[PDB]
Amino acid sequence: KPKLHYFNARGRMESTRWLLAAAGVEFEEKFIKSAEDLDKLRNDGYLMFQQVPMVEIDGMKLVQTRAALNYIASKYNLYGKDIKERALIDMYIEGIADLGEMILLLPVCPPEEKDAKLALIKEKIKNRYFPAFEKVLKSHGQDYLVGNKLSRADIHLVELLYYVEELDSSLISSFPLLKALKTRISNLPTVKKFLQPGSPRKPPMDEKSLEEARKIFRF
Amino acid sequence: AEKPKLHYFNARGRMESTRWLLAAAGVEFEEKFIKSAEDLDKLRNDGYLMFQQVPMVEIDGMKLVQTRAALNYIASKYNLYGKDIKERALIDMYIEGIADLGEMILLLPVCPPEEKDAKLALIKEKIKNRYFPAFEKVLKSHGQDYLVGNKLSRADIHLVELLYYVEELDSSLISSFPLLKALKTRISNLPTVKKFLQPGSPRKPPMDEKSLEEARKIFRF
Ligand SMILES: CCCCCCSC[C@H](NC(=O)CC[C@H]([NH3+])C(=O)O)C(=O)NCC(=O)O
Ligand SMILES: CCCCCCSC[C@H](NC(=O)CC[C@H]([NH3+])C(=O)O)C(=O)NCC(=O)O
Repeated sequence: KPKLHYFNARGRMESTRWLLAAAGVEFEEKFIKSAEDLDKLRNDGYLMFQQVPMVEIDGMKLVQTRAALNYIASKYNLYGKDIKERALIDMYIEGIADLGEMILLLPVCPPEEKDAKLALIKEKIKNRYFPAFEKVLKSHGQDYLVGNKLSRADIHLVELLYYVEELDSSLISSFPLLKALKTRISNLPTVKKFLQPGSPRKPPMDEKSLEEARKIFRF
Repeated sequence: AEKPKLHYFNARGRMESTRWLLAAAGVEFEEKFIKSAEDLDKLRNDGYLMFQQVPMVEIDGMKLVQTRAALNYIASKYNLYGKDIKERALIDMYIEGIADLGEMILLLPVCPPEEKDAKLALIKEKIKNRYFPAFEKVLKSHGQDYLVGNKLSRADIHLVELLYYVEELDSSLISSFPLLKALKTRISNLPTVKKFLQPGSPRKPPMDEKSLEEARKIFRF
């Protein structure tokens, strides 16, 4: 089983949980609880840049979110059929990571900047990101973003649509193709299982979880 | 068919690593320099930019926005992305650390002036204690001239571009890392990289206040 090293929170590990579960791959997590837990990994030389996420997979200790995502994606045939398809995939999911990063760090945003940061995020969802991905689906009329077959791009976009719904459920309302994609992807047997109660899917970060973050990661 | 065409302002910014990679692969490219917010809006109105931003690289009939999307395509196309998926994973792990450090150094100029000195000091601490030792450890683990697969890869190129920027920041930082210095020298001596480092190539200067002001105006920040 791949083994995911992170704390018990979404943070930078959640896109990897979604991808493994989507690919039908059982994984184990080793939850970090304290700074001491983190220091153990560093001391044991598990972490190339002293940071998590780290995924143990196939005798590698893969730190850096994208390094394990790319490797999981190629291994399980979710990175398209050739390097041109991979280029479209990487362009789509990097815009996804961009929006994703804004939402991810919103909890950590200095309190006097939170209002403006939220407003910006909602503005970009509506005017920049959602229109870009609706354009894609409209262009080809197909069920999947790339190559008319399931890829990473679909899973990462659907994960983002959940986080967008938690922010403001109206934001997707003018984007019918994005809504239909969320439904279709959420009904694929693996994703459906991941979305059910009691899965390893993680909740939004609350105040307690955030305080655990500051103690583990020393910030 | 056609040369790749790089769409960016006339500065390092987020395009310089791609400039580095293409010239290392021995690939001739054209640049189209955005000079104004009006230039950028024409790209947008024209439909050239998926998320209304640059870098954009026109290659092999695609208009690739997102730095990593064109870099990954270029690395794979010219056999600078390892020989298999496990090599690509060591490569990606390495270059993402490079990218995290590169980002810190890139955005340095846009820091509030009362934050600048502590940020500079954090950056230099991370170089000495986090990043340089990690890459020195890699070279020493195998003793080979390249980071991955004993064959030139994009990881050597991105790392050595990054060595050049740390040298501009503080030339002593690298001084306790002999294998990194050796790498810089060997990679700089590859025919293609040597030509790129010579006067008059596409290689871009450090960004001055004048260029940052052009950035503020063009990208509206
Ligand atoms: C809601 C915020 C989520 C929790 C904190 C951020 S993730 C933990 C942090 N890890 C990273 O920043 C890794 C970044 C790296 N670019 C990646 O994508 O893996 C860390 O180990 N920090 C310890 C350190 O840098 O020393
Ligand atoms: C210290 C100053 C450094 C200047 C760097 C700005 S790069 C220009 C900026 N582009 C991006 O942020 C693209 C980010 C994307 N993640 C990528 O890697 O390509 C842009 O088009 N912005 C316009 C927009 O987002 O509307």
